[PDB]
Amino acid sequence: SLLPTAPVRIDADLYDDLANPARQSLYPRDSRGFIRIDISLRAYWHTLFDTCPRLLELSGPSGGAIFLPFMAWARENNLAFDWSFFLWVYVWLQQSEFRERLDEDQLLPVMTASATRWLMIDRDIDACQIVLGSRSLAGAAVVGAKIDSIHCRLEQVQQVAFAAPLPLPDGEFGYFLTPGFEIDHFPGWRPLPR
Amino acid sequence: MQIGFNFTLTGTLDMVQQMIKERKIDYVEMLIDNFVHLPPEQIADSFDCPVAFHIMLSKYLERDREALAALGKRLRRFIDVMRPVYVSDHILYFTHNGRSLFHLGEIDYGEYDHVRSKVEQWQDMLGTRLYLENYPSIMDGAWDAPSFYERLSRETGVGVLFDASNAICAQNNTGAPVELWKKIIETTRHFHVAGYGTAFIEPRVKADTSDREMAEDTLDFLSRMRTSFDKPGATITYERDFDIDYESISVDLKRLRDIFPCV
Ligand SMILES: [Fe+3]
Ligand SMILES: [Fe+3]
Repeated sequence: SLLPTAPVRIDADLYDDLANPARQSLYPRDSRGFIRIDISLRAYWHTLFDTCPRLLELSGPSGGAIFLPFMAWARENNLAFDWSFFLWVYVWLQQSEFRERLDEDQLLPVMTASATRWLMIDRDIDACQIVLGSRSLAGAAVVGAKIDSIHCRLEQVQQVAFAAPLPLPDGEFGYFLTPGFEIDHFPGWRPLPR
Repeated sequence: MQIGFNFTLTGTLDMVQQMIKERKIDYVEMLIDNFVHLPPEQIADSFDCPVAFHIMLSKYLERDREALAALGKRLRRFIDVMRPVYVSDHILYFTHNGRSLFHLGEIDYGEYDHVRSKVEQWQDMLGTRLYLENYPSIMDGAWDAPSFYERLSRETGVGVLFDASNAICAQNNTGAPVELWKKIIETTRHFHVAGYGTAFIEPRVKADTSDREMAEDTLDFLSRMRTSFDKPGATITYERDFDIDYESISVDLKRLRDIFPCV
C-alpha cells in the first residue's frame, strides 16, 4: 500500500536530484523517491509558469520546450535559483528557438516576477527596494519594495520612469538595492546574481 | 483551546479582523518575517486579540551570522512591542550546494549535532523560548523525527509547535503513526492544523498545500486524542495559505471549536 522508498530512505538522499528532470528517470516509476522529485519539479514548474503564464504561449501548454532545456542549462551554469530565477529564464530564452518571439509583453511579467520574489524571500534588514533594469527597457525600471505599512493600497512592484538618462546595463539585466523606500541616488547596475 | 488563524498576505486584513470581532478566532499567528519593515505598533493596533509569531525564512540552519543577527535584533524589537503568545520557526533544508530548493527538504535527522548548535544560537538571538515545527515528511525520516524533536527539546529548552496535519501527512507517506508524537502532544501547548493535498501523479502521497479543508483523519486525530491536545494554555492555529475563502475557512473553524468546546 505504501510506495517503496526503493534505492534510498530519507529526503537527504534525494537532495542532488530535486531540480534535475533528466536524472528523475533513474528512480523506479512506482518508487516513492520518484514521487518526491516530481513534487519538487512541479514546484519549479509552477513557480515559473503560474507567475508568468504568457511564457506558455512560447512553450505550449506543457511548458516542456522551455522547462527541460532551461533546467538542464541551469545545473550546467550552476544558477542558485535565487530571486533572479525568472530573469535567468528570459536570458536563456534570448538564446533559444524562441528568441525572435520576445517582446515587452513577455519581458515585463518576468521582471515583475523577480521583483516580487525578492521582496518576498529576501531577509536583508538594510535592503528595502530592489531596482531592476534591462537593456530592453530604456529610461524605466521595475522597482520592488518590501511592505512598510499594512495599509498600502498600491502594489509593491511598480514600473517607474526616470528623468535623468539611465545607463543600459551591461548584460540583459542589472539591478541594485536601496537602503530606504526612496531612490535618491543611482550607484550603477550590478549584474544578475549567479 | 484557543483557536487561531495564520495571517500571511497583507490583503486578508479586513477578513481576519472580522473573524476576531465575531469571536471565531482568539488570536492571530503572524508570518512575522514578512512584516519586518512595517512599524510594529501598527500590527498590534490592527488586531484586538493576542498575536503569536511564526518565522518562515530565518534559514537559521544555513544563514550567515551577520544577516541572521540583524534579523534576530529586528525580531527582538517586535517581541518587545507585541508580546507574542509564542515565537516559532521551522527545521528546513533550503539550499543544496548553493542552489535553492523550491519544495523545501526534510533535514536529515542524523545530523543532530549540527541542528542543536544552530537552534541554540538562533534561540539565543531571539531572546526567548523558541518552538520548532515538525516537517510533513515524505521520505522515511518521519520515523526518526519524534525521537529527534524530543531530544532537541530537552537539551536546548526549545518547544515543539506540533502541526497535526504534517504529522498525518507523515503517516500517510511513510506509515509512521502520529501516535509516535503522543509525548510531545501532551507536553506542548501550541498546535497547527490545515488541509493537505495530493501530488499530481500520485494521490497516495500527501502534500502540505494548506489549500483545502482538513481531512477526515486530521479531524479524527484531534477528536481521538482531544484530551492529550487540550490543556490549560493550549492553542491551535488553523492555516489556510491558498484559496482563502471566508466561508470555507469559517466552517473549518467551527469544526475546530466543535472538537474543543470553550469549557
Ligand atoms: Fe510552518
Ligand atoms: Fe503549520
